[PDB]
Amino acid sequence: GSSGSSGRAMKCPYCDFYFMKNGSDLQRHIWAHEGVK
Ligand SMILES: [Zn+2]
Repeated sequence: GSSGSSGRAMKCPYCDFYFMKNGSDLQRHIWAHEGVK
């Protein structure tokens, strides 16, 4: 890790997908993992 630590986004609980720190826009991606419309 030579570079400088910066930008620590959140990691999806289902898959290894990163999204905005905290936002209701992510949850959507979650419900999708299950089978929501
Ligand atoms: Zn995911």
